[PDB]
Amino acid sequence: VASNNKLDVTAPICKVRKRMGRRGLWIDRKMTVDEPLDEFQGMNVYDSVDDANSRLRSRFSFDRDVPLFNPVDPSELNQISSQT
Amino acid sequence: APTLSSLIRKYAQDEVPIRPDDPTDRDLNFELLDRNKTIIQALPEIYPHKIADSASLTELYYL
Amino acid sequence: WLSVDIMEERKFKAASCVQLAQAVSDYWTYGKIVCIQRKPLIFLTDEEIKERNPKDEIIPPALPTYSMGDYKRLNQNAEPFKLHIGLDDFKKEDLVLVEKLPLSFIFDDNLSDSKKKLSEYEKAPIAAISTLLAPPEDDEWYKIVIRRDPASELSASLDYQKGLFGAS
Amino acid sequence: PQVYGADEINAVVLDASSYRTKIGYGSLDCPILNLPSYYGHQTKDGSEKFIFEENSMLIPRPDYEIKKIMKDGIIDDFEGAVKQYNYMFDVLKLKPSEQPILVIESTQNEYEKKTALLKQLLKENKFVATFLIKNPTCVSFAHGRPNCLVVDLGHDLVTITPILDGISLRKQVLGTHYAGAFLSQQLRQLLNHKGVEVVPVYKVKSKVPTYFPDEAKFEERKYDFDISESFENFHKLRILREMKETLLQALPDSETEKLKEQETEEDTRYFEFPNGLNVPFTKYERVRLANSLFNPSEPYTGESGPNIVVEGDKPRGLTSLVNQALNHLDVDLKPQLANNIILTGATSLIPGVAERLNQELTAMNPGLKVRIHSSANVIERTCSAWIGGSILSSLGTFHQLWVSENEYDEVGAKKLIMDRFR
Amino acid sequence: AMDQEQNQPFEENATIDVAKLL
Amino acid sequence: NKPTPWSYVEFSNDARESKDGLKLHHWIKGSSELAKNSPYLFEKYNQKIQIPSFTKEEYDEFLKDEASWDYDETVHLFQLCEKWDLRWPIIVDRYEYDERSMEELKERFYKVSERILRHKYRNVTMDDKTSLLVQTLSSFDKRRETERKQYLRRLLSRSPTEIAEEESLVIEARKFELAAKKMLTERASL
Amino acid sequence: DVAALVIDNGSGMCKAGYAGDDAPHTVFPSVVGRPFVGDEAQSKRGILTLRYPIEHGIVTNWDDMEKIWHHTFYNELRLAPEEHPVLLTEAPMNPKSNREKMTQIMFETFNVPAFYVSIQAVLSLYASGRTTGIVLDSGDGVTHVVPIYAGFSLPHAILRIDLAGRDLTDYLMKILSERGYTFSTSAEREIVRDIKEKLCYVALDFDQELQTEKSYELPDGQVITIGNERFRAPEALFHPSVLGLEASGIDQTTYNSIMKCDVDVRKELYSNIVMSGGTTMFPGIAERMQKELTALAPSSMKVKISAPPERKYSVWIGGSILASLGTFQQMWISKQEYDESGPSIVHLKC
Ligand SMILES: Nc1ncnc2c1ncn2[C@@H]1O[C@H](COP(=O)(O)OP(=O)(O)OP(=O)(O)O)[C@@H](O)[C@H]1O
Ligand SMILES: Nc1ncnc2c1ncn2[C@@H]1O[C@H](COP(=O)(O)OP(=O)(O)OP(=O)(O)O)[C@@H](O)[C@H]1O
Ligand SMILES: [Mg+2]
Ligand SMILES: [Mg+2]
Repeated sequence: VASNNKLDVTAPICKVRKRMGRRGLWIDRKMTVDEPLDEFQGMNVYDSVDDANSRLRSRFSFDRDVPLFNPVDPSELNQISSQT
Repeated sequence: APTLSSLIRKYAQDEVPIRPDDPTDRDLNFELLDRNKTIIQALPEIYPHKIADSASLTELYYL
Repeated sequence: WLSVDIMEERKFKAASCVQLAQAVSDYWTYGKIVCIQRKPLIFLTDEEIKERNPKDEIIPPALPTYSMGDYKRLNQNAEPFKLHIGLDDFKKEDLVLVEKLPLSFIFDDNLSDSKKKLSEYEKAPIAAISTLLAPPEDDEWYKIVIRRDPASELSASLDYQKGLFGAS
Repeated sequence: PQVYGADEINAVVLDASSYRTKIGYGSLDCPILNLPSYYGHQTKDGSEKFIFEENSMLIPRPDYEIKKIMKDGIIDDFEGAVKQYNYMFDVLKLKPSEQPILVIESTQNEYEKKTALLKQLLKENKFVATFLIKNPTCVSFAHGRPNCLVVDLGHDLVTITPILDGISLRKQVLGTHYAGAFLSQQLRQLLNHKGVEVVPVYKVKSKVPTYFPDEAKFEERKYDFDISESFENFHKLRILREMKETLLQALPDSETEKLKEQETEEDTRYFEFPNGLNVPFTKYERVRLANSLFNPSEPYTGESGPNIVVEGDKPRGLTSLVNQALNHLDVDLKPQLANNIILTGATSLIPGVAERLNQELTAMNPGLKVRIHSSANVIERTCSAWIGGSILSSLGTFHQLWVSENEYDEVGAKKLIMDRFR
Repeated sequence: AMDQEQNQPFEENATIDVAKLL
Repeated sequence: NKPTPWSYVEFSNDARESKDGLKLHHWIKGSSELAKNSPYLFEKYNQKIQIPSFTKEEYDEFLKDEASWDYDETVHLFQLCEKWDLRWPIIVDRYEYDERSMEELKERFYKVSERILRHKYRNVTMDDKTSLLVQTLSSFDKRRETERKQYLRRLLSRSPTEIAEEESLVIEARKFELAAKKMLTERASL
Repeated sequence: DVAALVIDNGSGMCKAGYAGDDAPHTVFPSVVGRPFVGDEAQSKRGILTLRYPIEHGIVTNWDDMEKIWHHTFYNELRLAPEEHPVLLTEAPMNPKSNREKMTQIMFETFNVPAFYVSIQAVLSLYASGRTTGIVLDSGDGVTHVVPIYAGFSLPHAILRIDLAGRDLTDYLMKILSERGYTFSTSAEREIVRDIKEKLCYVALDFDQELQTEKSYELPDGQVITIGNERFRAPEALFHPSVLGLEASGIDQTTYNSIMKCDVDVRKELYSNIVMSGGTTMFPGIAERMQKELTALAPSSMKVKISAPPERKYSVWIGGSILASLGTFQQMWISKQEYDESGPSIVHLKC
């Protein structure tokens, strides 16, 4: 972990299973690297782009192919910042 | 030329984290080398492909 | 098994249907160019009625999990994905990878004794009372990684070509 | 070949949820019909006429009333419920005496209702096979996790039924009455305070947009007959449905901090009723309305949504309800249910409720990894129960549990069948 | 029973669809 | 080049108890001349967990063993354990005789009854192998577990600060772990 | 590659042709009379009684629909089924047993190498060149509304209407009878059908035109005069009260269906509304449908009806377009798949 010398194992190129299914064989996948996410008078609610983005961000935020960062660190439980 | 306050504010803005399963400029640089020198390994997602050497903290404390 | 099958089937069906819709849209814009080259029509005579991938063990993959709302934005690497691979060769390189991967979520372990798959939280004597003590999810997936052959790192004799002289 | 595949029997899967009933076939993926949990009634003529198709109810009729059936997840007005079931079977063109029927129902149900339902399904419709799987187990079947904590957020009842190894825990159910109906009544009384009068869709015949809060011009098409109050209420239910769909948004208890700022940003939205009155809604009102699910801070009695306790001093709210449900579980299996939380319910589509629910659960329950599982696809959230019913009916081994008409007669008493064969 | 219309506005009728597709 | 006709057929005996002829139609490949294929598949899995039972006569061997146990409670427990495939929380939840019965009390009573019956059943001909091995494990103890459950609850009830400190200690311990070799070499050189 | 055959089964008549063509080769009523097949059999009304193998989008009797495919295969198009893949159409919310039986019958009797079913309404939407939009499909027997999202018919949003061309034809029969001209003959009923084909047009508003004539000669030699039936009949489609049916009108059904869908799609769905079906090509339908929907629609969004001139065979045109596509060639149900997995394969890939 310290030495920056070259190692002989690369990052996971792809993730795949081999599952039989009623149609026939399948090879499921998730992305190895997470996407950057969110790549896309009083205003009426339908025309509100921000509200639609909020809907499409909350609806797709808990069953993603790759979970969020959500690190297991004691900073949150101590009510203080990770730096401090 | 950012001001002094701009620098002290930036370091408090956390840091973009690099996931363990992500190319980190420390890899095989893909199959640039010969195919005869490359081996394909299929591991379950549970187990780790790379492991770092370590010795039990009790051993370190005693030594 | 059937539940994973149903989820992946729904995702694959959505992907295939939206790909078909995009193909229709592309046809209606660039022109009959993407249409098939057509073949001659074999008309038969009245006498004849008087007597009277796309092929080979196909292995269709499945889409990643974003379902419907996010997917018309077409999160793609650079091109439409491969939703049908029936040639089955896999350039002859990935064929062994495909055929020798364990099938996942198998109902019957090929009649090998009886056996019983337990909950992963039941294997662990620890009760996983802490966040760090979480045992593996066990989603039955295989990661693929390429490695440098250990034999390649081994020392080998020098190989070269002699010039006019220098041999022996 | 190894029998990885499941065998499908063409068995119809029926549901009787609080707001909508979703019939469908065995091995398919989506329900064929989903009628709302209401049945019409007209008695203008000497005879009696029933209107059950969803579209045909919405039109005005001279003497017409709409009566609810699914009160709180338990079957009520069984005489009309069987008529609705028979009509729904007829529309689907189902063939009786050759198709098993799987019937889903809530965790809590009267024994007499189960007996009547099974007797009618086995002796009147002449169905060969039947079964009664509990709804939370069926939802767990839909999401594929056999060890999970189902947390429903439906229209009438919020139900949290722990499930161990694929079967529900009957005594561990926590039923709170603060649900979509609470939001409906609260937003109705907010509209009442602001003086806005919501008009039905059928009344509007010619209208023009008017963004001013004052009254707007809307030509009214007046019929000769008189319209019942229940008809108007059912029509207004739709408008509240889109208005809850669009306006609501929840934030993690930071409403008091940006209470002052929200008026400054002027981020208000407009909801255009069929009348045309584009009522402005300040972001504070929407945020409080959404958060009311998690803490019933409204002291106006909620318009017949009174104080309630588990299995129904202060209403607890969703997050503390989930915490209480987790606490009562034995420590042997508590992490297993904590790490697998399945959150169904159409009201989950409100943005931010699940995220802040996860935040509150992980903050108030330290050291226990709480990961909340939901569904990206809308059809999976809306009709998870029918998905589970379909997959259970398609399962091969499950077929040794069907309750037969001859078996029902030989056993006779429904008590023996219900306890063992469910 | 007659053919009303056609509309193959080939933005690219080049025979290489990726002439504009790419 | 024509496909094997698939045909819809009646099917039967998924080995349901009761011997009723529920016929549930399923689609099958080829003519079912092999109809009356009594091994309808899925009967292979009609496996039932076996638990030796006790009657009124055998309660004499069980007579010696706020408990207030009796014949009715024991037979109710055994019927519950036979119906539900020994899942302790579901057994205690579906239990309805009286509410004072706690998880470990049920577990201990079931284990001691099982071991006593089995020993009384290996008395004439000595038991070995698998059965002796189960007898061995069933030398349990109810006190240890309540201690285990109480300990687990106490750990789960700790304050956020203490558990955050524990997590930080584990993280720092692993961080110091990952660089043991370099530290050891430097210490040796020094 | 080969040429993919396309056959469309409508209630009024069957449509069949060839992939890539802009018009079907043959159009026959698909009526079966058991004592022949086709309109020639329909002519001999005496010994054999006419009957509809397909009715309300559901096959009443397969033993005549087999003759229907035999007639449309060997006597009208006259190709080789044993080598040519066949595409067929089917009404939505079709019971699964019918689809299983249809797939089994085709793959067994006809030995079709590749057979793929699809919703006729989404095929119609594949015409007019837009991926999304409500399809207000209305055949001779059944009216459908299918909010389509990238071709995937949103399963919860389909609504079914019993208002049909035959019902309004019977209403025309009744109003001609009350006018004083009774037409008992079925041929006379078809004459009335043609009469409402030509002169009937959709009124902008029922009451304004009501307070405000045309005559066509019957083929036998007598002229018939009708004054209010020109506009009364199209409004009967909007208001089924005169028909006596409890079903709602077209506008109310469309509004309910569009509101049942998701909110984020409704914006595009309103703008990309598509209409089809031979029943709804009545002149003046577009402006009335537009004005009523806009009256019931939110003011922020824009309503745009897109009535096409090719309504009568738009479903067949879309089906041929889809079949001619190269990417669609992978979707076909191959013979070996049907042999391996049985008829239940249709619900998995179609
Ligand atoms: N996007 C949405 N967000 C929030 N509420 C919605 C949304 N769409 C519809 N609703 C309303 O929220 C309620 C959710 O009812 P839902 O269909 O989930 O209940 P159900 O099927 O009767 O089952 P149960 O009440 O037993 O969970 C209904 O009143 C529905 O009209
Ligand atoms: N020129 C026309 N003028 C008026 N009505 C017409 C005209 N042409 C066709 N129709 C109506 O449309 C019907 C023709 O059938 P249509 O094409 O609408 O449905 P289909 O596709 O055959 O059937 P379905 O979709 O119900 O299976 C006629 O019976 C008539 O009601
Ligand atoms: Mg409900
Ligand atoms: Mg039609």
